[PDB]
Amino acid sequence: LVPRGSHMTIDQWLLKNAKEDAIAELKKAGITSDFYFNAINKAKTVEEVNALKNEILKAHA
Repeated sequence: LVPRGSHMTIDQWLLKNAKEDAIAELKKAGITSDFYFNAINKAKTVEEVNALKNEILKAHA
């Protein structure tokens, strides 16, 4: 888990953890694109992170 700073709501913390987990999954699949990682980092909901991640994996499969 990304640990949670005092600066950070639970909601923000869960979103940051989803982003990190998605990027880790992309890396496991051989994606090395910062452009794609940045898109995940700009996402505003966990579902957007999931959808970005899933589409990249599908495109790369």
